[PDB]
Amino acid sequence: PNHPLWYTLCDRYGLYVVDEANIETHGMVPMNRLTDDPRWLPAMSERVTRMVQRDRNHPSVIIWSLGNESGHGANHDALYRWIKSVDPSRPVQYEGGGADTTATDIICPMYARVDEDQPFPAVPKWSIKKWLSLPGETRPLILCEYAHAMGNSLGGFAKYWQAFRQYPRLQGGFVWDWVDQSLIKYDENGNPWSAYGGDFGDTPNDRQFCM
Amino acid sequence: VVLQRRDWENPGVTQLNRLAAHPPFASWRNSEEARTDRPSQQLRSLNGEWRFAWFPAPEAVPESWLECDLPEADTVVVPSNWQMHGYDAPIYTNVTYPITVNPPFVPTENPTGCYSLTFNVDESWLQEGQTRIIFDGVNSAFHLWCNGRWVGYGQDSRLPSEFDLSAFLRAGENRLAVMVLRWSDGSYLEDQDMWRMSGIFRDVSLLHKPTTQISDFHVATRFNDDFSRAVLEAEVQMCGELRDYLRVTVSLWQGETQVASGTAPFGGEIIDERGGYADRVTLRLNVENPKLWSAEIPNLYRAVVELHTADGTLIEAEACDVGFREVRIENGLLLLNGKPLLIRGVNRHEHHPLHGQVMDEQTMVQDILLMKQNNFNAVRCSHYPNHPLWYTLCDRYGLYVVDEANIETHGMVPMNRLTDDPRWLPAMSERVTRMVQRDRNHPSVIIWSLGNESGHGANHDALYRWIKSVDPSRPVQYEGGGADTTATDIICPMYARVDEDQPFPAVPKWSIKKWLSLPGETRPLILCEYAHAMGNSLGGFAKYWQAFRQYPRLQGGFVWDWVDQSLIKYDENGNPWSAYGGDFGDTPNDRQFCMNGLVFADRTPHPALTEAKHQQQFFQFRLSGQTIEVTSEYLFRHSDNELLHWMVALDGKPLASGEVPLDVAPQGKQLIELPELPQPESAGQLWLTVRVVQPNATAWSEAGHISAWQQWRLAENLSVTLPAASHAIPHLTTSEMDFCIELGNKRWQFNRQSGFLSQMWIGDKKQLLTPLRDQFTRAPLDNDIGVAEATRIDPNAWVERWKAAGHYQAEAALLQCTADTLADAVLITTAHAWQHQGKTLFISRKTYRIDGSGQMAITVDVEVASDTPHPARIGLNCQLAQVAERVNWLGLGPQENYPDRLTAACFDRWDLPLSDMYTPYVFPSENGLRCGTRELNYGPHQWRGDFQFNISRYSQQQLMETSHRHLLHAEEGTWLNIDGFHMGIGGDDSWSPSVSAEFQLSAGRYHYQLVWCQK
Amino acid sequence: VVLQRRDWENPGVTQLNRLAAHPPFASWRNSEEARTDRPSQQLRSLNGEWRFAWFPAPEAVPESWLECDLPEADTVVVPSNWQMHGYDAPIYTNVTYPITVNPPFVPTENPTGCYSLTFNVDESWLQEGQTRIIFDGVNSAFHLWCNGRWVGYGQDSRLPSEFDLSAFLRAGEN
Ligand SMILES: O=C1O[C@H](CO)[C@H](O)[C@H](O)[C@H]1O
Ligand SMILES: [Mg+2]
Ligand SMILES: [Mg+2]
Ligand SMILES: [Mg+2]
Ligand SMILES: [Mg+2]
Ligand code: NA
Ligand code: NA
Ligand code: NA
Ligand code: NA
Ligand code: NA
Ligand code: NA
Repeated sequence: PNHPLWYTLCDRYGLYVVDEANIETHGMVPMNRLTDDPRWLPAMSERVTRMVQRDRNHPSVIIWSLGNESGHGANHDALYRWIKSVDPSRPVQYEGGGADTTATDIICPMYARVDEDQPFPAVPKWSIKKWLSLPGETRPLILCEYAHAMGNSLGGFAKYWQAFRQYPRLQGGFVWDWVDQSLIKYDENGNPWSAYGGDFGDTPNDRQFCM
Repeated sequence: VVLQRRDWENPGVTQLNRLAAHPPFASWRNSEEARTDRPSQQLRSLNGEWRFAWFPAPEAVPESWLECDLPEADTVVVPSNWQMHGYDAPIYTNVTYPITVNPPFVPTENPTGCYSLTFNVDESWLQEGQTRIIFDGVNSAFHLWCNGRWVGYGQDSRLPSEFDLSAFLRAGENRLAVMVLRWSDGSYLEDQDMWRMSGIFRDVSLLHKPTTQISDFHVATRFNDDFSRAVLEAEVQMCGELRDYLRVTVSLWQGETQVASGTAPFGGEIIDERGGYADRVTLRLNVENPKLWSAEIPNLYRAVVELHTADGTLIEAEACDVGFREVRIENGLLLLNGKPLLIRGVNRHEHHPLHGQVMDEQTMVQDILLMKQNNFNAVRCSHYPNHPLWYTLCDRYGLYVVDEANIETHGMVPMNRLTDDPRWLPAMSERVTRMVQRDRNHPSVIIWSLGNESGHGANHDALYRWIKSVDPSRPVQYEGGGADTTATDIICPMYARVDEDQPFPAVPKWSIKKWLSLPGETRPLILCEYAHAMGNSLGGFAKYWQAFRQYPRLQGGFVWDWVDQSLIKYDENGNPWSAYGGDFGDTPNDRQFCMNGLVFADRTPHPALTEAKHQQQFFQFRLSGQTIEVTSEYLFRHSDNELLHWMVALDGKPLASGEVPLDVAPQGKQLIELPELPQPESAGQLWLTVRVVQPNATAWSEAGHISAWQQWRLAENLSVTLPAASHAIPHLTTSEMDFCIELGNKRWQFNRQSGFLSQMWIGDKKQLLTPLRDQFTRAPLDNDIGVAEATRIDPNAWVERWKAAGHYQAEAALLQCTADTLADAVLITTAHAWQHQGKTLFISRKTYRIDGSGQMAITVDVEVASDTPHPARIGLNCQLAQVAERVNWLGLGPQENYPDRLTAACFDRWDLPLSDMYTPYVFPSENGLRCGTRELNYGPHQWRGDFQFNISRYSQQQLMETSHRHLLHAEEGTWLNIDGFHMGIGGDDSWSPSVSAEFQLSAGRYHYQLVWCQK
Repeated sequence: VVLQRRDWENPGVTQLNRLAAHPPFASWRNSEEARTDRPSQQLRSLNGEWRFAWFPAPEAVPESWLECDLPEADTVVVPSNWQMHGYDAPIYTNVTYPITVNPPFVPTENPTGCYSLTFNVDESWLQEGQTRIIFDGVNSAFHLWCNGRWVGYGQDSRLPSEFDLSAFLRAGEN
């Protein structure tokens, strides 16, 4: 959840908002180790419930999200259902555990390609055009993340938009991401420079992947 | 720290340092011992003699108790509820919380139970591995100290709390200190309609496990379409150091025969982008033609889970019983192994009249046997997870179980105040999740329940979904918020009636037949509670069963309930008596509303049990001519322990009998042709009685067990022959005060002031202590009283309406009293009016005809004002001077039966001791009635007609004036109530009018006739 | 008690004495100001200069700090991240946790920021009603004291934690 003013500004300027719970357990092995554990259901619940209690009157918020990169656990299903019961006015999405689980109203993959399948075991990223028409699938598809804008990037961005326009159920996506997470440091002369991972003696680190 | 944090007034803290929940463990170190389910040396019972001190609050607990035994402490047996040892009072309240409703706070005065044990721990237990303590049941919260050092905290009175003691214990003597709080924030989730007690009331144990251990295992069975093939899937989780040489073997056993086995190293399949569970393994075993588990045939296998090294050294083994069965809902029907269930259920609390809420195997087995013997196949754990042994017994004996979370918030306003609150989601979640974690491997558990009477909140929906995700093998039900919410797979109302709607705002109780077909509704309907068996009850039970059999999607229900929650107290002479709410000085309380059982607290049956047994029979009968058609309602078993016996009797006199083997497939039919019947020249009604008898003993029944019965009327021969012509004629004498009639040594006296038969003589012995008078009232049944809370009086209740109309105070006014002499008899004609405040309620017109054979023919015609509430009965009563040993009748029996509860009763000649004609309901009321009676014999007296009767040492007046059965005193002689007509007893619930219209005495004009003579 | 319970190494304790969550409040006492979304006198910002001291672990925090300003403390702007003031290093890691994966435990060396502020309250607030404090964002957990008395505890770095200060406030400087 963002600084409260963000939602006010989005209400007044006009932007659609996906409001997302502060739950990411990416470093766990496997990713759902905590989210499938009932001992962690109380801690997770508060991150979801208190967001909804805070932000439910904002028109700019059109979709709730259960968090990010926390696999798919039973706690996700429980909290999906909580939100659906408390606030029928907004769909609930969540990408974890393969982007199309029982914890999401929207097929919401990250970096699924337009035509090319990525058949990873357990959590495949199908071509977005293929994904829609998988046996029994009826849901809209909106990428929670796509077109990774790291440095000299956005190659093939036009491919997504052509597909988005041609396929009714391909309803767009969210670019990753808006702003370089660089920090300012100063050299011997006091002149500013842009710093990334590792530049503060921080180790282990992931270098420029923050930008 | 403990006192400062007040963890018992914080629903955010339900535990501190508590270990994860899991299925029952024993840490066997020998594979064979796991296979055979023999006691494990690694699982130590700490049950027995503990030290105990009571305190008014945790603030009153002395510090020295943490390190040293208190001299003022006593030595008591554990497990126990401290109320049962007399330390304070057990409280009976239904809805209203026993504490002020101020969540999450509890009273400053909070009864505290200080438990301690000094005990030895062996050397070997601390050299290696993990030693944990397990508290199966502590009511309602507790802190734990080991050797003076604080260990942890626990809540939820009905699930085990476990703590690691490895770093706390020492070789030699150790001391545990357990501070048990009666009230906690947990109490807000424990508002069940039952005795409010506290203490360490379930087992305490030590369990030693290796550091490298089996920490969890789940067993699933899936099938093909015709159940001829199965896969057993066993997920195994470990704790400790993962090593490449580690292996798990899961073996499956049918007795001594290994049917399947699989071995694998640790490492599950990839589940997401980060990989899989390195600390888990899933074994899949193929099983051909598995023996399937049901309540009908509880086939069990044994699964053994071995943690071992590659080279073959056993580290440890865990094990469970496995029942191969599938539970699913399909096309609106609850299916078991592909077949639609008919739930013959009962709700059962954990209650013992001496030990309170402490359970034992003997009581558990007694209950199961009595249940199965009375045609029950299912139990609901009202309203909490049970003692772990209960599930083992239900697995092995064969009962379908609804396992229910320990969540009830009935006293909240509104009911969902806590359950719709996300602050209470954590505490609720633990009560659901930890139950599923514990009980998921039991085949007997077929349905999960989210609790009871907590309204419908978003927390229910969240937890409904959690269970569906974690365990797809079992439907989830929950009744709160109108019985058909989004948090339930089954329409599961409580006390919804068969035909009658009860359209309460927001939470209506529709007719069950109507409920199924509401626009858009597709789910099965099984009542979580029905036919409230409080005192003289179960009227209309047959109506439910007729509906269940007719409607595919009406799949039965659970009766409320199994056993009266009465407690033993002792009088001045040390004699035990049955007590209820308020008898312990507990106030406020809800009196007798804790006694709703089909059986008494000591497991003696109430009469209603036989009605249940009859209606729940597994064989159905039809008669056409001389053909009996037997239909089996079993889904799986053939009738391979069943013989059908038949008998034809003429007014109780045996004329022909026989026996035929039953060979009926499940759901099949068998036709039995009756042989040529002799034609009785004597007058009277021929009756056919059939019974299904089990010739062979079983685990649950004796040889000769009767499981089903039915009766039909056959040919009747009406009497057209004249009675032997008399020549003696009775002699009438008229005085100012009396009409006197004499014949031989017999005298009849009619009081001319009252217009009643005031006395009869046989020789010099008077026959009456009170005159023969009309009676239109009964000592109110619990159903007539119609209260569920002691504070709430319902003006609509039958007793309130009868009282307000003046029924109990109505005075007989003489309208007519005349005497006439006939050619062979004397005729007395009488008329009376019963009035209240100038309103004529009833008019009774009678003739008494006394003929030369000494028979007194009584003809009664009654008018009942159409605007007065319908009377409880229309009959006569008198106090006979005689006490006699036996009561002999030709009518429905042998047990107590009422108009809306007489299907179990059979027409025959019955002979019982007098005391059996009284039913000792703990709260006294009208009782012991027998209907459809044509002849009654008692001492020198015989009554003939078509009537209902009761006979006993207790007057209706004494019964209505006495609150407890032990306070009843036998009156002089014998009170006889003989009714032409008696109102139904009802019982669809016990807190509103529940007698169906067809059983109300509403006709306005009634006719009955009796003959009184000397035998 | 605070150091003994280790609430920051227990997922069963995510808060102590925290008020219920709710939509944005301002408690306007004038309907027209509520309509036009004008500043409310009942909603006060405590943003600005606070006193701050950095410690390597919570065990290193002196008891004296509960009632007395540490002579070694600096004046800093709040809101802020203390890495941006240079007290310790910000860490950029993608997937791998910045701490050893050992739930629910965290490193013994756990950087601790000790913030304080002395402030006065309108006399009318001391007379009636309920004064609460609102922390819109504290990363990642915190205990709170008011006038040397423990108030409560909160977790989740991205939602407001709110506590009732009514029974803690005094006349003059708090
Ligand atoms: O509604 C109910 O009926 C019963 C009445 O005795 C008892 O209170 C049960 O616990 C409750 O579920
Ligand atoms: Mg608590
Ligand atoms: Mg209740
Ligand atoms: Mg019958
Ligand atoms: Mg914590
Ligand atoms: Na589109
Ligand atoms: Na990145
Ligand atoms: Na049915
Ligand atoms: Na009851
Ligand atoms: Na047979
Ligand atoms: Na009575």
